[PDB]
Amino acid sequence: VQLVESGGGLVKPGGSLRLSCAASGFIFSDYYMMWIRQAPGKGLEWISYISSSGSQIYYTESVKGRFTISRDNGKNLLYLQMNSLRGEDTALYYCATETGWRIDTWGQGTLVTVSSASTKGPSVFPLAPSSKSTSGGTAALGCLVKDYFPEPVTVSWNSGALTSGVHTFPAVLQSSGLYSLSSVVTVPSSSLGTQTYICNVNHKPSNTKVDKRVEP
Amino acid sequence: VQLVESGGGLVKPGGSLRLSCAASGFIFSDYYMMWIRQAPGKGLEWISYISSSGSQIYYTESVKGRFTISRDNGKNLLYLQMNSLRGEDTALYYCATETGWRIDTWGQGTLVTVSSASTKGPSVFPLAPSSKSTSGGTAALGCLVKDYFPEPVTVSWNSGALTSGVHTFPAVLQSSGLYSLSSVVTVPSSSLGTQTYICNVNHKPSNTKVDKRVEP
Amino acid sequence: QEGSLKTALTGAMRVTKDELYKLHGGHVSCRVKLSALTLKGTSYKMCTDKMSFVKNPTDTGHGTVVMQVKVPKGAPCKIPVIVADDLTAAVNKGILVTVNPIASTNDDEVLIEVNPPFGDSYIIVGTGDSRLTYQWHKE
Amino acid sequence: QAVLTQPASVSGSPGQSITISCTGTGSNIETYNLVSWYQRHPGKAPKLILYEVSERPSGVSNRFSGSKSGNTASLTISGLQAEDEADYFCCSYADTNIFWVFGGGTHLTVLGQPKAAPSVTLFPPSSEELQANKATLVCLISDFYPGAVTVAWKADSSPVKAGVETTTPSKQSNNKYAASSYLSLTPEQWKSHRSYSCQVTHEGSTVEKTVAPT
Amino acid sequence: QAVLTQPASVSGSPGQSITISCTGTGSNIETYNLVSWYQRHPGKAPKLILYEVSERPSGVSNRFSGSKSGNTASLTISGLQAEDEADYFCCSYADTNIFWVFGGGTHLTVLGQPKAAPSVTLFPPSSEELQANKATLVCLISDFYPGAVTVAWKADSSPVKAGVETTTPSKQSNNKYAASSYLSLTPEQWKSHRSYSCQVTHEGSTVEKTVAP
Amino acid sequence: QAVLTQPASVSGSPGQSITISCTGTGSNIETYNLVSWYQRHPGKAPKLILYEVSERPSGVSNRFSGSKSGNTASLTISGLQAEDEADYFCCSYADTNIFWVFGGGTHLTVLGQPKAAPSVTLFPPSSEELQANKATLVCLISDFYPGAVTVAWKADSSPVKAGVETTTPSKQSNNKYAASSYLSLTPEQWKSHRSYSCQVTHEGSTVEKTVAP
Amino acid sequence: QAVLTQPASVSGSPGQSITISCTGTGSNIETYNLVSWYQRHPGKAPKLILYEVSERPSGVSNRFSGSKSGNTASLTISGLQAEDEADYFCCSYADTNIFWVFGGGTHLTVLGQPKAAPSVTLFPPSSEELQANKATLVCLISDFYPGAVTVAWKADSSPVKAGVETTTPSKQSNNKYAASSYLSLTPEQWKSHRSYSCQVTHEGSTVEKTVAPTECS
Amino acid sequence: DGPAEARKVCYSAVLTHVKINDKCPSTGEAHLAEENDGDNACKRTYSDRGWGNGCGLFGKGSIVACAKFTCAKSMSLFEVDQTKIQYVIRAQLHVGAKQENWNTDIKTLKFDALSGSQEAEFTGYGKATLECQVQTAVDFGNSYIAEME
Amino acid sequence: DGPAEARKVCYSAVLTHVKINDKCPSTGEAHLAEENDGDNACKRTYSDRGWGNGCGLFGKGSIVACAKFTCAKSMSLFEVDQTKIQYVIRAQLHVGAKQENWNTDIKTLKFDALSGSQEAEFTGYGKATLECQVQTAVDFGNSYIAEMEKDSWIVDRQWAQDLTLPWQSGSGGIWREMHHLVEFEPPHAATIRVLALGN
Repeated sequence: VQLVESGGGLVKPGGSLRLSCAASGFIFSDYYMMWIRQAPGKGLEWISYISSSGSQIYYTESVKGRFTISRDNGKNLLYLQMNSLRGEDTALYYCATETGWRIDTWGQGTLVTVSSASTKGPSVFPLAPSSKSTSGGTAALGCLVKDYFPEPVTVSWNSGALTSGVHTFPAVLQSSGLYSLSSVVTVPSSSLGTQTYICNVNHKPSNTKVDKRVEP
Repeated sequence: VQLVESGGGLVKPGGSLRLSCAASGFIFSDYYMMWIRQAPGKGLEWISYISSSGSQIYYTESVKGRFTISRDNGKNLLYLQMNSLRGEDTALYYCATETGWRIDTWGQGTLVTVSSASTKGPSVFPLAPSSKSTSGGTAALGCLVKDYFPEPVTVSWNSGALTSGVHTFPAVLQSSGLYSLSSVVTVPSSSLGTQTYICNVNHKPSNTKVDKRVEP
Repeated sequence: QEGSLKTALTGAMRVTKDELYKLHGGHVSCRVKLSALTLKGTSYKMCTDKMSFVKNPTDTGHGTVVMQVKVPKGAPCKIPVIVADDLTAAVNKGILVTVNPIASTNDDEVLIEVNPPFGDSYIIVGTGDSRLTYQWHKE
Repeated sequence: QAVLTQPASVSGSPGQSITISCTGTGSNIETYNLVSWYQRHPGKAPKLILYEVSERPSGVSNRFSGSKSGNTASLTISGLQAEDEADYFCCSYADTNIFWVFGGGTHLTVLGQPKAAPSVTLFPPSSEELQANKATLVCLISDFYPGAVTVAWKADSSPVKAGVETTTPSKQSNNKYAASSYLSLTPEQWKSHRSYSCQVTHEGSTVEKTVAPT
Repeated sequence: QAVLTQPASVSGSPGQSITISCTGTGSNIETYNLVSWYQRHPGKAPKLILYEVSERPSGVSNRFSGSKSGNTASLTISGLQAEDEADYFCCSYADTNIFWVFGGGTHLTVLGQPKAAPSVTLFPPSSEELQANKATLVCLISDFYPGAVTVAWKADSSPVKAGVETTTPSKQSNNKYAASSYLSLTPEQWKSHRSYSCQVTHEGSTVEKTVAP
Repeated sequence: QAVLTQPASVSGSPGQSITISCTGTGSNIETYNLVSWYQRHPGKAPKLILYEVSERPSGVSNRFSGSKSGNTASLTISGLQAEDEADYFCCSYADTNIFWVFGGGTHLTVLGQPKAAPSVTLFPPSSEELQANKATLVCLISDFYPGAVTVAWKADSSPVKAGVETTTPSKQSNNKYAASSYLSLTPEQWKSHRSYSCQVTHEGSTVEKTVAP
Repeated sequence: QAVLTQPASVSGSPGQSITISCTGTGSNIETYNLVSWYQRHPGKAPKLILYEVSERPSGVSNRFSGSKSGNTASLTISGLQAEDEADYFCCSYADTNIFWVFGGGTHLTVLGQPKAAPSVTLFPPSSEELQANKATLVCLISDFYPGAVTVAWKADSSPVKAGVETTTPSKQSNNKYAASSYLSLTPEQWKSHRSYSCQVTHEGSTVEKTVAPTECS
Repeated sequence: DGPAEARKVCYSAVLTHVKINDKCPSTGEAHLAEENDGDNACKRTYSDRGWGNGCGLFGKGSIVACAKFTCAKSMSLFEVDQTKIQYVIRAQLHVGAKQENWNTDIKTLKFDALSGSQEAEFTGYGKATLECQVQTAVDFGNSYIAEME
Repeated sequence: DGPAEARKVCYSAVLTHVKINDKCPSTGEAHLAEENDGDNACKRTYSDRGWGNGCGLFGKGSIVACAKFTCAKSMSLFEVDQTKIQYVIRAQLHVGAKQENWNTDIKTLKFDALSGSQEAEFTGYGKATLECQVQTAVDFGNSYIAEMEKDSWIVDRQWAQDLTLPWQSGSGGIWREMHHLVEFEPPHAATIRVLALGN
């Protein structure tokens, strides 16, 4: 018994998206189905609710005129036709079965992000190594990846050669809707001027390949 | 919710016994109760089966005329009066609840042993070392403690000095009701005649001490 | 055809078995000779000591009432039992189904069945102020 | 106006017993007496571990138990294990109108290992960044346990109110935690102040770093 | 009648899947379809882990599963664990006359350690014992894992009939098992036959030792 | 039962509007809806400012208002003044059995002054106290506004569960507050632990000091 | 469905009685009570010796009898002789769907004479075969009675799985049985291992040999 | 003291929202898993279906409805045992006692259904003996104790 | 092809041994956990009790009896959509064909309820057109397909719906109206006997 969600992705406000849920392991036409979503930092919330045969439909007030739930019992598919999407619709969406007046079986979820923020590349910068010795013989250095959208961006150091003591911090989300992350690698103190550290910032949506260098 | 048995012990054939099972954690007067036994080398078997009120009684033909099951719902107790005991009645007896036409919850069990055996010291024989060479220079010698009752018999080799490779096996229970036990130790073949090995067999229940020297 | 036979055998006189066919029907017409049926202990003393209800008078459903009375002291004697509608005058208006109740050994409990009259009544078991009293009502 | 409340995070070690509470409004969890509990590991499907206040679906351990007394429903987990560190969600069928309402969620952390202080690396604005007329101080918090941190920025000694962007703590591959904090500024503010200080609070203990314009 | 057959021992490694079978006669599993499975650790009360063929009591882990096919009931344990080491009992409501009947029991061995074939030492009757008109053959079995072994004896090659008694395995001091086997004889039968032999079957292998008068 | 929980300390600036909530946690509150609020200046009688959730006693200012939604009753004060510096108690008639139930109490702080971080002075046991078979850790806090503090003690990394004494903050002569924290122990626990920490929580920010043998 | 289980080998001396069982499932023997038995010496045509559980066709000796009990039908012989050593087959009408079903087959072994041990001759591969990039170990088993033998192979101590083929015991001209087993291998396996061993299980007593690689340096 | 519990009668029950499964004529019977639980209230009916509501035939189509039943308030019914009835009797003498000392002077006698003579002894005035019996024939026939909250 | 399943009607049921709980008058109601299960048939009644059968008060005493119900054999009832009925019509021309070649020369034509004109083209003789229609008015109204293990029929929908037998709906659903095969005889003192109504 499992449900698989699909259709999640990226779209602008006022856009459209259509989610799918593939059901297996039970008679699909005998069970109420529903769509549940969780916004970032927000409580879980059921937004759509359909009967086993589709004759009873239920919506929340947040989505009533915008979302349309339908089901194809022949092909064991549950659909969430989403139209006129807003910023409040940015959430992780689940399809779930319903029996015994409880939400019984869930799915892994599909991510829907609604963001006005348009595609942009980063501003890769180096960061000067100051001391992290602690008595001693250790220093820290890395790059800064600022003002990029969307996910993901992949860091690598010297074409993937230096991987000892490497840290790639998860990105932050700014008030402008643009992300920013960082990276570091710890190296000895006496081996600072003896080599070259080239961090690689690889950004696929806008086709960016930066290989900035770090040195005092 | 637990059941606790008591009353098991040693007895002669034709003797009598009375098992008690105490129940707690549930309404004892609402559930069927039954007695279950497992004889050595045999499968589990129900012998007595009583209703909630005690109005319906069920026995197997093996114990129909000799055993009597009863209960006292006021004191949460279940009794099994065992009369005219036989050697085949030697088993480990369980009291168990019954609901949904299944045996639901068990007790830890109480052991009942029916023996016609008599307190008797052991007969000790040496096991002359036959070759355990395997290329080579090893011989396994031993001792046969035989036909004693009751447990235990304590066997040592030269006042507990030789404790390298000593192995006293668990005893067997024969059809006579007596015990027989073996014990062996392994030594190099080039040191068979250079040292003395003696069985130090002690059966306290008969004040019997035996010292059997093992020669090739 | 097991079901068809069983529906055709509904309302038919049943029979059961043990180890001999047992019959769930028919009755027996009996004539009973009673002349050689005597009483025991017509020749003991009355029980005048203190008596205690082991089991109180209770309705049997046959219009009679049963009770169990204990005599701990007062060796081999008979228990007087009477039913009236006035505690002063011990005038029996009930039928003593247990005719001449007897206590054989001391610390003996005996069963008494009585048919009291309709309405409010009194059950008296005793002689002095060691006499037992239990108020009764029958429809 | 009909939503369940439950603690943001509750912690325990291996072995003891823990209780997550779920307080609703005298109707929410009190009317029908069917409250369900869900377990969700990061990235996986939520799993029904309790329904109808104290009922248990097939396969769920005895360690998970449920109770309900008035407003509050409680999930009690005994014999805490490393498998139990997850997100736990409350659910109740309010009425015939809004049907089901959830709780905010509780992150159960199991203290499988010992206290580790956070190691901090505070970076100055890059000169090449300052030549684009912007400044960003980068504070990197590394290798702490548990992942409950209070980040604070200062202007020579003075708490900073604006420009703060701090991420939530993340799980390392060595099973410790990490977090970062960014402070955007104009280059004038960077030069016009004696120093800037990123300081990190963790289990009451505070680690501090400080950088200055050079 | 009613006899429920199931293997004496089945073994698996930690994390794999194992299946114990329970085979019966005619009716007895197929008529009523209520079959229960029990788990017993040494000295403790048996625990109901499955009933009604595939139903699971409260708190019994999802790894335990049960199935039925005609006159066979099956207990499948997936993802073996060290605590799973116990005896497993199969029970089924035969009819209105027998009510309940049990299987012989199956000892599951979770291989928390490596394999061990039996090492056997056989002993002939000693002279001092023969001086008392008696003769006892002793077959000793040690250092064998898992502890579930079949013993067979031979009268020069013949399957012996009267006089064999065998113990049950017991855990050695080094997390192994040991077992004894005794063949009681009369001194004339010991000298008549050419030789006797212990024979130890283990995991499908076989070990034998022979002694001659 | 019935438990009313309200924040221990809230604060606002003159001219602002402030809200103090009162969350109910009992069996059936939500039945009578007659929640009352009280005002108490130090050393004087409590004064009824609201009853029946929104209703106001005669002569009470219109800056005090009250509302409810679900299991929460809220007291809101607008046009904040220095006179409003007091304790505010919540009260609700729970049921026919136990009657009115009170909240813990909230101390409103009117910021007629700027925010002051707590200065802390932690001291080690004197070598003349272990001589008397005792040892006490002394953590002394001064110069914080407002006087709302949370004190925790730690034994090398771990919170101490016994011996902690915290006072209720006493005002200073320079319009700030002070408090004392004492930790009685035995000398062996002082010597066995690597260090002890007094740490002080005031308006989210915590301040730590440490001593060691 | 219908499966009829009957034992593989049952033995007895002339003059005694032997019982060959036939265990079925669900229906098979107890629904219709319509079991029949067949005797087939090696090579000839099967002969009807009993039908309808107890009944006997004309000509069959009265020593031949049979009974039923629940699932089990049993063929009983009394006054056993040396002519009766053959293969016997159980047959029973299952249902309308499948039909008469059979048992696998039982080889009864008359103990007219004596018991021989399996003479084992284990041979290694020759160098001329290793020149051809193949190697086979040959285990020749001869002069045993009865023809009830289990063959096992080993790789330095361990049972061999793939490549082992076996024959069925074929009779000799001196009234004993003989067999031949072959283990197929690659030249590198025969050299990397210490030795290989063939084993012959026969009435319990196990006989085995061992061969190891050698080289003409 | 502790009458035996006999029945509970529900006079207040709250309901969840109904759940429906429906089918076209000649296409089988509709099913819900809620229809097997013993604590749900369900009905089995047929509905007028046609082209106007999504079916190829005009006729009766199976429809099933279920709603979870949960009792909000119930009345308990206790059976009484007439032989377990107790009573308490106050006894006091008119001596001189001020009202404030009445309770101290009162002797409180307890009887069972089969108690013996119960005597109240007053210091200085002897003792009186009581032989009593309840009257529960007309007032206590076939009856339950029914209690609400 | 694949009629929709509607009912299952049990005509052969196997019963377990009955279980009984009882109480004296004025002592309460008897209770069994079997009483709460879906696949159990029980009766709850009262028995004449007194001193003669273990009670201190003469009167009616609560008694409950339960027996597990499992259906051995059940008749399946299928519901029929007329619009899904199909038929096959074999056509053949008289030319000279030997009987043994008839199966080769026969054109088998398949029709639905919504099929049009279908062709039987014979090589050399042109082709003939068939425009057909089933007649299902006077034998195919409110009806089921009732099939046992080896037999099947067309039955009235209302006749099968009014059968005095236990019935079921689809999945492992509860057996409805089990009293049609399980009856309980009047209790004697503390025992109730079950009357199995038979196959």
